Amino acid sequence: FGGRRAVPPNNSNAAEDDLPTVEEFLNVTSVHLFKERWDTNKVDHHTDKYENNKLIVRRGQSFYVQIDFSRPYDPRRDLFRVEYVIGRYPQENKGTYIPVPIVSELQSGKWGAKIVMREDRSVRLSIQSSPKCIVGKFRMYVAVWTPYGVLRTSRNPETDTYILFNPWCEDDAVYLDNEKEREEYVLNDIGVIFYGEVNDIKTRSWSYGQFEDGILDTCLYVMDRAQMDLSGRGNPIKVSRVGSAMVNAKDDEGVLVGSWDNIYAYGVPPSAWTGSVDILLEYRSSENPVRYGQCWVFAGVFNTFLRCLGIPARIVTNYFSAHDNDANLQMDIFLEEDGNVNSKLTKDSVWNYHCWNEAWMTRPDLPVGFGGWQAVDSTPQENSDGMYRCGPASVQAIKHGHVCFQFDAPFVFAEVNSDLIYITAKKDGTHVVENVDATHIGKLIVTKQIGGDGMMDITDTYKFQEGQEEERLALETALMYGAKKPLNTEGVMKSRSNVDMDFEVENAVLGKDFKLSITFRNNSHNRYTITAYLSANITFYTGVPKAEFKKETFDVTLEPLSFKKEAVLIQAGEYMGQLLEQASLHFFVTARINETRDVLAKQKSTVLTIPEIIIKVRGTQVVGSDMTVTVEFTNPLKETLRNVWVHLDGPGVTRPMKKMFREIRPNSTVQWEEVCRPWVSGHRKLIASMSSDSLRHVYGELDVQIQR
Amino acid sequence: FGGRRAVPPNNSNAAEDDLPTVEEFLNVTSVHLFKERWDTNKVDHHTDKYENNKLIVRRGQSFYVQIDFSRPYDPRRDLFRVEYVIGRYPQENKGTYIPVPIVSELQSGKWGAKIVMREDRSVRLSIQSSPKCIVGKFRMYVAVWTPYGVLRTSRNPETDTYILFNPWCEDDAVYLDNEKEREEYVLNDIGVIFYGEVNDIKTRSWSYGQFEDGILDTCLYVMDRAQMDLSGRGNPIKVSRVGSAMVNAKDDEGVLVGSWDNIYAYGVPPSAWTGSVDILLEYRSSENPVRYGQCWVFAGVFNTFLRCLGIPARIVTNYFSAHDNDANLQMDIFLEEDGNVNSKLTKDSVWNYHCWNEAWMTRPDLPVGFGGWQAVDSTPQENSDGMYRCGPASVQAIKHGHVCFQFDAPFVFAEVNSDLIYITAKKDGTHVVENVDATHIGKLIVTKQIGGDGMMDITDTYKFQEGQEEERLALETALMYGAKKPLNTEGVMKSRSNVDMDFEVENAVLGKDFKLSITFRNNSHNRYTITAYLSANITFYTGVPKAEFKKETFDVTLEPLSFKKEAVLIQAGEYMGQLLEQASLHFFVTARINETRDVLAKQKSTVLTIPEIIIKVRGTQVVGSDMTVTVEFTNPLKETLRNVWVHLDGPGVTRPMKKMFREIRPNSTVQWEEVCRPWVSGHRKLIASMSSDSLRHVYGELDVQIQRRP
Repeated sequence: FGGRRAVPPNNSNAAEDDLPTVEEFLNVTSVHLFKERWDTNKVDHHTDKYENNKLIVRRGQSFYVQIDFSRPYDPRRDLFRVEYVIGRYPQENKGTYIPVPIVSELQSGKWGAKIVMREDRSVRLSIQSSPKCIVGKFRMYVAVWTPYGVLRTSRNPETDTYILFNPWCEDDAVYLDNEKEREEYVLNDIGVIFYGEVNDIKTRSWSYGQFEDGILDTCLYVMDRAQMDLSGRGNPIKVSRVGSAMVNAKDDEGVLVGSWDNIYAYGVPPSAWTGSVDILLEYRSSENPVRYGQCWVFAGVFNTFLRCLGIPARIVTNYFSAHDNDANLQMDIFLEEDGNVNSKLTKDSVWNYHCWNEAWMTRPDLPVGFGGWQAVDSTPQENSDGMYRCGPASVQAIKHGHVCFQFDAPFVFAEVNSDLIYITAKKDGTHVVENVDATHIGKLIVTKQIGGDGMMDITDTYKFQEGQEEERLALETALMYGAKKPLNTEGVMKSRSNVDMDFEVENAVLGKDFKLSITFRNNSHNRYTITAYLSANITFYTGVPKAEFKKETFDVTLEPLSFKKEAVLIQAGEYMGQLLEQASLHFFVTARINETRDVLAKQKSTVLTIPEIIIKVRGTQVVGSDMTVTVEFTNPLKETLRNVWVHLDGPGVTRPMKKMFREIRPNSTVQWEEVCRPWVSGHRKLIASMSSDSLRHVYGELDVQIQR
Repeated sequence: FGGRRAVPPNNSNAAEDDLPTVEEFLNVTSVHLFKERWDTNKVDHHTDKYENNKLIVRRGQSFYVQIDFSRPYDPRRDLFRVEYVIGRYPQENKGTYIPVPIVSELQSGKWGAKIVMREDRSVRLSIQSSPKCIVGKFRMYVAVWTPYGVLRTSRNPETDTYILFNPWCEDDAVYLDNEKEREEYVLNDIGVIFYGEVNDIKTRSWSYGQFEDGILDTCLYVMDRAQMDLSGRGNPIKVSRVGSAMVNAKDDEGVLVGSWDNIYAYGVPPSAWTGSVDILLEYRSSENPVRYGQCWVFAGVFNTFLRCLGIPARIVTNYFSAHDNDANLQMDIFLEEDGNVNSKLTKDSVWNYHCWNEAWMTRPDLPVGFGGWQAVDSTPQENSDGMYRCGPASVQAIKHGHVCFQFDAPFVFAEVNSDLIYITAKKDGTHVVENVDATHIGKLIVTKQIGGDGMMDITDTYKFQEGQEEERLALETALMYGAKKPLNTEGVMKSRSNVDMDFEVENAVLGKDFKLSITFRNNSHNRYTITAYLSANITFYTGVPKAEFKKETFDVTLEPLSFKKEAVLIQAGEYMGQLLEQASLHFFVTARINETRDVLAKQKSTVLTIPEIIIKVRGTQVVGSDMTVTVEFTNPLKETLRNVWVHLDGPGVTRPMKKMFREIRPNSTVQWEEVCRPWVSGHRKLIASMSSDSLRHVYGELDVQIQRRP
């Protein structure tokens, strides 16, 4: 029936059919998967770290199982085979129903088994899985082909077996050829998210926690909620392409609700989150989108999803990101007739930093050469389909402008290759392009280094160094495939009468004043008069201004070779009042060389140094033994913070925790003593954060070393 | 009455027409090029080492010049421009006539001279060349505008200016972004060529000598000989493409005439050469192809040509090399039914090693992603054009199998990716495919390291690791574009009943004996019988055999789970009698599994270790001072060597020299002392070679540090 299709879609790893026990000789008393987390199997499969009771193993690699019989296995007349099935509608044709046959010799990526030793009643087999196997939780049944009918085992929940990707197996589409890379990109459950701005790069630890109790199952849960076809779950392109779309909630849909309002009335403010665990568990339990996440939060969660299933993944930060670009390689900045920054239209904003992920895999859907790191960005933005995550887009294709190859490459290409165009919004409704900035746009792309907590400059992966031939070509190539530069930048724009002008912003602290030094370097043998303008705005990290806080203006003169340094002083009581969550200010320093009428423009942004939370541990750093932990946060502002949430986190040390303090008087210090009883050995981190209805985006971490 | 085209073709850099001296009174008195080898132009341009009087500069980078006039330059009403010309038929629109406009600012990308200092009568200019400028020797003039026409300087050879490629300039196609690479790949005039065979890698020094007196000019003559269009000489692609085709003399036209017969009667044996200088110089003087070279020699000479012009280049040795393929990805080995190697037609051999060049350049003719190193092989072979050099083929396209992108890619692809196919030529005229060896060809690809004389493995730039997924798809895309697998290994080869046969081989020196150990190992729980055969040939380094010095047979019995090792001693008496120039030896060890009918084939090659020449310097190692050199050669044979020639070279230390010895008694020792007076200091190197009739391909090198003259 259902003229649509013979058997209904097999899309729930949770739905299960029960295979018939009896459609005759030999019957299995017991099956012995050599589970145990210190045992050969999990260990050799690099799955020993999952807090999981069932056997977890990796596709394309063998494992041992011992089947116990009612009487010696007799190789002459006795015949049996293992079965692996998934979904409510297996179909051997589709990979959901898999019969492992007892064979002589195991060969290249082909399901198979070998009696590796047989004794009184027990055969120890070495079963191998196919490197293209589907990823999920399978059911195992041992069948015996009696001449009358096949009689198989019963539904035994204790034999459920998970099969994950295997970055270690050379035939797996997700194979990382380096061990160091595999520990970092797959095995590490802690990571670092780089934020702030290029000149003042800040960092913060995040608990990926892929091995934490219940994550594996919820990742499977995610795909089910996505009705993801089971035969697709063994393909990296689709897992990631589908997973990435569930991360951000489209009303009731995905995992996290996005929010960039400095309030966060009904959820946990994005800045609060210490890791993924907290979020995924809440999702599963609630079966509803978690309240409030933002760009680096979406990447943190998605990175858990990839590393848990076994796909090599990493979080990347782009400095000065052209998100919401619609494939335009030009961001507009509108100027006033005189030269001041116009604000009627200057709605487009660059992000101080933007976080997206990179997943490792091959691309057999593309020419050979585009495999490796694929950029996937769960933070939606309009693409060909309409406001969705973007990618996988091959980084290597991004780099050379082959934006015609799939998964939204152009929208991820324009994020790191746009030109700033400064235009004059004249009177007669006309516009004139003054100057163009081709270098602000994707200054630094960074990711946590394999070594430890340092940053790693991966900029050259997405782009070539400026002025070199290829760079001009890559850009001109992307333009052939749909990327657009609408404002013809006719010919040249400026010359600056070779008047140079920069300006450093002394990185201050919350509440402190700081100076903003402006600099003109007259390189010519002439005298020029300049009317430079200063516009300082309070902005969200996305670059959306909340209000302009200081708008000074300078007449300055540069005689032939007159290098003249002008200086402003930003006053604490001036910004302190309207500051937003990340404490970033943005400045616009435009200018007009009155002689030639060369508008000069530069902009930068700065973040106010908010200070660390202090975590200190007293006690015995030994697994299974109490350890006391102290989080100490000192209210830096001279104002009282109210309803202060402090969060302690640490994979292997504690389940994420929260506590509240009604208030914290100005300049006061609070203390939180919490005992943790670890279960993981080695290098671990405690992670902390603080959020109050006033200030937030404060963190702290400590690397403790534990043993047994 | 010249209807083909209006202006004849401008194809010689050596030809010059004369520019009219007339068609106001600011006449130039003289011109000052700051072209002393210590001066700032040659030094800032990295052309300080170049035994050349004239100014040598590089595209896209400014250099200082100074003109003196008869009466002070008045900017308000004086007009003049420096002009640079090439060939007998210059033309502005064809970039062979360059009127340098006196700008007020150096425009990035175009020609323009900026006035730097003006101090009375003299104007000191800062001239800037276009990074896409034609490479060659231009003529310089100063034109002074006059209401009644144009006033121009006379022909002045003193001012002839050379413009070359610029690896240091970012707008240049030839731009290498790492200083140390620019050093190795461009300024280094000494190089090492790797040879022998995969697991006994021999090395020898080769003198590129790109800076020696006269080479630069010889390079320009190579292009004139080819009648290469001047407008095209600023193109690394066209340059290497045209340059490469002149190395192998296709009858009269060309630098070298290759010969591989081991006799080399009427010329110089290819193993005697010490570097390129000797060859290129012999070529211009005679104006005819130089007698005898083989692949590594072709690669050496062409390396000089490249580096000397300014295009980064390096020599690459490929290990088991499938030359002369026809874009075919399979190599035929013909068995008998017994298992013996049939030589009825098993005419295709894999070269022990093959040398080719790599030029660093951009590939604006292909999609972005194909710039970098491009292989160019001046050893002809049949491509779509018909028995020519192959390349430039981009090494990324190759590693990726994107072999549809220009400059003979499938042919270079196949040199490094062939499969060995063992086929049985059944007596009824039928053939069976027994075994297929996918990992023999292109085992290792090496090149001299950036640091010093070491070896660097560049294997993974040509291929992905044999075994992974990306390695398969590459191969399959190669098949989508012209590479072919004639035979179809029809789902079979499999594990030949689980019997691993292998054979290690030691390696002695000429005159010594050695032995082989064939190790058959039964990995199954069964008794097995095997009939093995050993074919032991004497080969030319290109695999071409001259004779089978030994033929064996064994019958073995492999009990369940066991090992077995047949050892065989090669008496130095069989091979010594008929060894070839490079002391190469090849072994085939085939073997049939009686019960399963499974065929096990394995082949390896061996070069015999030859004792080196010893070089000894004595005296003061200083620029200008005399230095005594000693070449000591020990005839490792038991016959009297007749007509022995010893060669000495060392760019910057000596012009290459050769000396003869009518004969040399058994095991004896012969020595030569030649005094040398270096003119270049720092780390130098002497290189020597010996060739006789009976023996050749023996070398020697010595690094020396010449301190400077106070």
